[PDB]
Amino acid sequence: GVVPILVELDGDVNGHKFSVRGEGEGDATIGKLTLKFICTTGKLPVPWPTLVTTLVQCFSRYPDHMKRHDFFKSAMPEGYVQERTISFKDDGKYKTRAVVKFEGDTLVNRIELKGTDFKEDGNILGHKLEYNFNSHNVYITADKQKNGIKANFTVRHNVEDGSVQLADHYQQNTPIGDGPVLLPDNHYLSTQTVLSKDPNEKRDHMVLHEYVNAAGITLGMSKGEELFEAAAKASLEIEELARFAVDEHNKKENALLEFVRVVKAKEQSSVPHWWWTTMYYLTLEAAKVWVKRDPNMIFKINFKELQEFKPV
Repeated sequence: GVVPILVELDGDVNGHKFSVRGEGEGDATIGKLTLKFICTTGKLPVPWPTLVTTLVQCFSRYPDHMKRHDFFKSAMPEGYVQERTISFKDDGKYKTRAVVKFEGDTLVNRIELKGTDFKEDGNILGHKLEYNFNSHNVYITADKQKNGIKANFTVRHNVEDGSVQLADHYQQNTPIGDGPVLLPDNHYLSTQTVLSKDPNEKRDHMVLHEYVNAAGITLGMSKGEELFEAAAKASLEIEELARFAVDEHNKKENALLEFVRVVKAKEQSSVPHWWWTTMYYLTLEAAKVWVKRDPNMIFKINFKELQEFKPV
């Protein structure tokens, strides 16, 4: 299923501040991500490829015989904290801390990044890295002591003079909630990424497609999957309930509109869950919706009703 993604990063590399916003979606069933990033401070002072790993491994595809070992999904929806030290060889270091968690039906990744000891005319600050990406194996191991995992891999950045700039990654993931989380046996994530450009986009940006697959545990020996499939079914449902709200302010108070996209969603009320009754709050591309629900199948809607519709 398709689950929307929001990324937000604030970075400081050798005094150069910057911020990045990213929007897109992921499908954990196939392990596919499509993300477009915008540098919201104008000119990005570092090569876009250096931020790829920092800018949601919960969308990795774990085969059925490995769902036992998917820590990332098990820590949802409370989320986890992802900290990394990216040591660029013969150059500076990145230190990152991220909060990956759900907000409504949206998976959010908010990062702070600080870079130090970078050479002003190196591969990074000198902008000598090619706009491409390689495939790597993210070697994951359990960290029972901190109820999480550590990860280790080395990213290869192709530079224009033919050489290769190495970036050693030291990763730590710690859950935010206190409930149980799956602690995996040693395995790795197979990652492939391609970086491209939106020809219609004027801002400094990066378009990103990547496929992630878990492997390393041979066939011979889920809460997380059901949550992501539900968040996708939820997102698919906010679309209808927004596509329904448009269709019902046409015939209600004479107009003619069709919706462009869905933007921002909020369930509300102290109304219990066993009421099978919820009040959504939408904000649309030109509305409150009350919904009754078959308890036998949660995402089947027996009755819907528009109650307001005023695009601000």
